[PDB]
Amino acid sequence: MWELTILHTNDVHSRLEQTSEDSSKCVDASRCMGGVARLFTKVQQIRRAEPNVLLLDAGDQYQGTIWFTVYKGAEVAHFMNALRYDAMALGNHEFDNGVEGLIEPLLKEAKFPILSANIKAKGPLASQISGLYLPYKVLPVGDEVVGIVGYTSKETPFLSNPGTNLVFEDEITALQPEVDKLKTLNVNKIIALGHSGFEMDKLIAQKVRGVDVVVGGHSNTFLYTGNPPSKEVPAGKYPFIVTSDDGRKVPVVQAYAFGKYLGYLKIEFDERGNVISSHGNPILLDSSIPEDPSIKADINKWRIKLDDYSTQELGKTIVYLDGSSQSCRFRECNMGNLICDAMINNNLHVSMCILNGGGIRSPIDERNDGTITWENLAAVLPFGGTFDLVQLKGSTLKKAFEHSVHRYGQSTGEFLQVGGIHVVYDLSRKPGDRVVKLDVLCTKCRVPSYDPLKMDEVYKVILPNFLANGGDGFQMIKDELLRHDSGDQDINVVSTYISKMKVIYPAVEGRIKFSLE
Amino acid sequence: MWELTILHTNDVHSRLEQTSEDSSKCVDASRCMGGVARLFTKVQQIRRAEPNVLLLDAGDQYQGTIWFTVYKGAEVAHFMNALRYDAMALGNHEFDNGVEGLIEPLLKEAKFPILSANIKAKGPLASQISGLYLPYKVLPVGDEVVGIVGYTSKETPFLSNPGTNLVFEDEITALQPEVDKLKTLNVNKIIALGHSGFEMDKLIAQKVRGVDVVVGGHSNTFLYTGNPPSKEVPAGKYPFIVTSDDGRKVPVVQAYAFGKYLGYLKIEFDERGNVISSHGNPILLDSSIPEDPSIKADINKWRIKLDDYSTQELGKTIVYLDGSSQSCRFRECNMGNLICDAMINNNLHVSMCILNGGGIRSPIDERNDGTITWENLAAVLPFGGTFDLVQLKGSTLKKAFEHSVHRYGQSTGEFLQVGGIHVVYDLSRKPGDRVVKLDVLCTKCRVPSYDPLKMDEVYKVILPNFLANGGDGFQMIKDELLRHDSGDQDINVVSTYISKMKVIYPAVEGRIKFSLE
Ligand SMILES: Nc1nc(N)c2ncn([C@@H]3O[C@H](COP(=O)(O)CP(=O)(O)O)[C@@H](O)[C@H]3O)c2n1
Ligand SMILES: Nc1nc(N)c2ncn([C@@H]3O[C@H](COP(=O)(O)CP(=O)(O)O)[C@@H](O)[C@H]3O)c2n1
Ligand SMILES: [Zn+2]
Ligand SMILES: [Zn+2]
Ligand SMILES: [Zn+2]
Ligand SMILES: [Zn+2]
Repeated sequence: MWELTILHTNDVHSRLEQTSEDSSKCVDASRCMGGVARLFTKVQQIRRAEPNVLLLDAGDQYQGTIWFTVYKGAEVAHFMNALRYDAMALGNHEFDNGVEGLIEPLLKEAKFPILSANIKAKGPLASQISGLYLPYKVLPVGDEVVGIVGYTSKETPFLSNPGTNLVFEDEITALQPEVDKLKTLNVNKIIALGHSGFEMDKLIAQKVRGVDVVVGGHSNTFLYTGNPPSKEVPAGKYPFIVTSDDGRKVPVVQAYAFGKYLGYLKIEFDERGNVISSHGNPILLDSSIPEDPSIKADINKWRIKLDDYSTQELGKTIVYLDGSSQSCRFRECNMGNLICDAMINNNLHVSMCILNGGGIRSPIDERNDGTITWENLAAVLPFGGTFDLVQLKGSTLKKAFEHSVHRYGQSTGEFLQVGGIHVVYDLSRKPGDRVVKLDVLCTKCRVPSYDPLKMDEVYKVILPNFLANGGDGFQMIKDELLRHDSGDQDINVVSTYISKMKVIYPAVEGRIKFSLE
Repeated sequence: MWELTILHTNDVHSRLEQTSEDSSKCVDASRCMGGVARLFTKVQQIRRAEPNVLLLDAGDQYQGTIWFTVYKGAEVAHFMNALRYDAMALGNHEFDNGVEGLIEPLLKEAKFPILSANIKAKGPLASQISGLYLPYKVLPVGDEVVGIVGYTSKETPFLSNPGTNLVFEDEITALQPEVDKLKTLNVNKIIALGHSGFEMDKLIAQKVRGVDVVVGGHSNTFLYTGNPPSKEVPAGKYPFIVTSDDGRKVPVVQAYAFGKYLGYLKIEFDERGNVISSHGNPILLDSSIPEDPSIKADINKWRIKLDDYSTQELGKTIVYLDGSSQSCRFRECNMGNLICDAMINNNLHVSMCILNGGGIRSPIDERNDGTITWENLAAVLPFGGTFDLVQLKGSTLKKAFEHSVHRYGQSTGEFLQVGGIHVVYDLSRKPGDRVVKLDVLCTKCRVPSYDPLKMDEVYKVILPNFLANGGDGFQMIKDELLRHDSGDQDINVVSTYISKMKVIYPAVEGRIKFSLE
């Protein structure tokens, strides 16, 4: 009777300009995808056709490319406003530059509500931040109203830098009272829009009474009903139907990441706000959808300040630097090896390296005459961390390599890329006993060679400060390390190594392997 | 009744200054060995004690260090004359700089006979070279005379550059008539002094009638009776006794190489020149034997011209660069990998490398604050060849890798050191079927990885010109190659790569492996 068209995106990660098929920098414009200008054309095409439409963003617009390194969120605000988003949920990467880095660039400049019900501000901050983000928003859609209630990952204090003032409550505990409040105001059509991952989105649908639809992000999930249009493999059907505890069929959606797909769900409601049915599929923002001229011309104006990073050629590559999550979080990926070889070459003392696959966040292409610029490296290592030195026991590395594949097969970034280590896993074995072989490049030896790792011996390892501090559940490294020394800036390490090598050709050479039985 | 003390050396290879235990450049003088000054002290110590003494050299004084690169044989002559050698046999490395490079520096300036019965000069050369080298020499030792008859490897035309004018006959065919001639002149005490290897030395003793003793070289053989004094493992007892076809016990000797040992054999003869018995052992020229002051002061005068190569620091190494024959001809050695990584880095197109272990002729030490100079690299790659590019079929590389271990276990230089290749051998299998696995770094692929070698596919390989031309029995490469392009000078390739890397740490990382069963 009353149809609503929800449009949505998540984990856009500063991909304001059209990208390549792999979400890295665009070279061949004839086959490029995504970008805010192309997203605007589909959005308007839909707005003309459908009278009741909501554009919503389910978190992580911050951090990803040189755009955010330079504009620090002012670009997210300006272009999201230009596209006319109806609402947005806070994701963990909105806190990467502290609470000040979220407040000044985005919250003050955004012309649309920013939502998160489970973030409670306490102490001195509570007074300034009040009203700049809300737990919900009752938005008028035509003759009707739709309630939108936000949620952010409760893991944000560990994953980002939100500070001691913000308290991140359980998603389901904080959402139910805001939903019950919306229902008491006869707001019967209600959407849960947040950033906690597909598993938490599925629990929110199941447990939170009243929630009619769940838009979400954080897990880069791709759902699709039928034959998909690109290389992304669907995790389930679009929408993913969750039968609630109160027998209600609740649809759950996600639109992959990098602004490559525009999520699209048509929900058909009745008079009492019940969902009769729904259907849709994420729309591939490919070359067939033209970029809007007004937006593309405005992107080109903002691009001028970023071209000082695009000018300097750091080196050259005669191979595809596979810095994708589908390789780096599952197998040995040549980007992981390159970064580990630059890490080891930087300090040289130390021969071993361990790098989390989730820290490698973009590939680099070889087809632009193989050139590598600061802009390419700014997408691979956008966090600006440091490659620190740590002294570790053999049992601590064994425990780390066991953590590296404890929940293998979920696209989790804890999978380790290595240098100076030869590891062999057996996924048939139980979690905590999957490392069958682990040889390491000896230090106390005249001719280095790969000998078995000994539990009672001490080894020096160069790794990101994220891992040294316990990130990605690597609590054993933080607790059991014997020494920790702060290293150089991650981009400056790989940038120096590339200029030293001039031409690079990293390969997948058997540092990580998997056994049959 | 009449005792003769034969003293001898072989494969000295321009080690005029004292060396390290591994025969590379001397750093810690307190534990150094060999050198012409130290060799002179033992030689004179013996000459005082024994009245009937012969110092003889069984070939390969040419090529090995910066001394020969600069002085081109003038140093061999001057210092061999200073030590007062009684005779010398021509080895294949005496022909490395052509016949002119043997004539002018050495043959004309030597004050002792130079011998080789199996080299016959023909055409225009025969007239100039006549008399500058002899097939034999009847030397007066006290009241007696000893005949010395020479022999050079019949493989010299392939191993060196003696030119089309010199003909190299079979050792045994050319020696018998010169021995029979010496016997007709009642020369009953006769020594075979040559350069063909321990196997040919053993056949010369067995087959050539009349030869009482066989001094030799070419195989770097170490013989020793009892507990040896250093890291060299004896191939047999000193002397190695050969029972001849005519029931005569013939002793066979060799004194390792690099002037590290002074070979010493006491032969007790009767009145008719028959060998009653013999005994001895190679003397380790270690720190306990002092270097003669007069000679050391004369070495220091000649060293002044060589110090322009010792000044420039090319790079630095934090690992022992194992460029020894005991590793590089038997297993994967880190010097082989370094050279193959410099070869691949030079041309970069091409990802694979094959380098013969015999072409790596000296290690480099890490204890001199890790510094690497042109003098260090001049000992590893003294031949000044070129690393050429070749297009090869998969079956041609399979045949090459099968040749690499066809006669494994004889310290032959045909063993291949590789880059961009992962090879696994099974020495239990028969010669020609010992390669069980052979993966290669793919070229026609976006992300290089190690995939099985395919017989019908074509691969590009960077290898020394020695191997491209069929050297070390690699006839299949010369015959079956599809393309061959001349590359850069070998020293200039590794010298450039070291300066690019600054600090290097090559390792033994599983490019070559051996299976159990
Ligand atoms: N090196 C390093 N430094 C950090 N500060 C950092 N923060 C997050 N990551 C990685 O990001 C991965 C998750 O990425 P994702 O699944 O695409 C979700 P989200 O990060 O976009 O919210 C984690 O598993 C970490 O490996 C870090 N990696
Ligand atoms: N690269 C390259 N270029 C060449 N021109 C050359 N000539 C000889 N060799 C190597 O030297 C090895 C033999 O060395 P050896 O046993 O110590 C006897 P000898 O060479 O001193 O007479 C061979 O097996 C070859 O690999 C070459 N290697
Ligand atoms: Zn994200
Ligand atoms: Zn996230
Ligand atoms: Zn030799
Ligand atoms: Zn020789």
